[PDB]
Amino acid sequence: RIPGFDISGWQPTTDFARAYANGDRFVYIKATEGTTFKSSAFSRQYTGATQNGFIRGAYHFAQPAASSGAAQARYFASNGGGWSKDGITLPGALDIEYNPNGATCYGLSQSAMVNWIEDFVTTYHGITSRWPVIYTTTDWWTQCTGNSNRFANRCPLWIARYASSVGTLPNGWGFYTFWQYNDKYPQGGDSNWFNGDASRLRALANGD
Repeated sequence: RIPGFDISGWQPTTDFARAYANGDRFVYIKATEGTTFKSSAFSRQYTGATQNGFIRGAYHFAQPAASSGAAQARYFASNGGGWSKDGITLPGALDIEYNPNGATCYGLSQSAMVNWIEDFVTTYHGITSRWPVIYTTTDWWTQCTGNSNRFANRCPLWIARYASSVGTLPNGWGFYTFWQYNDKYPQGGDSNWFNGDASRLRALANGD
């Protein structure tokens, strides 16, 4: 396993030299939400990661009732979720989880939610060349997608569960790619494991 972490504009402070000294090797950084929100911290964070030897990616907080999946993939890819084959850029991640402003599944049916996610990931791949990572929880995914297996053979899984073991994965995935295992990164943020060695992390960044 390889350690890493994730941050958003909630975290005032990230010393990436200190993080690299801690042994962390990758970081995900919030870029966008919906079609209107761009994190004001993203550029400082993504630059700091770059300058201090990190493999890094961006994530998008999905708002499935607000606009299409395609519109949000375009907004994300234009505002921090772009990719390049430099060995240090992770594919962008779709953070698709509990509605932070209301009912957990955003008022969508399960099949409508699957279609929304499909629209996001197909659009993101058409723009960037990469299938996005999907960040979710097994319980949200079960309730809101009907535990769909539709994305597992394209989209690496970033599963969240703050427990001593990863627990049951959503349908279709044989393994996690990333596991968010606490919300207690020492400098602020969440802690992740990558399920593989350095060669495999580089292959995920390279897309091959």
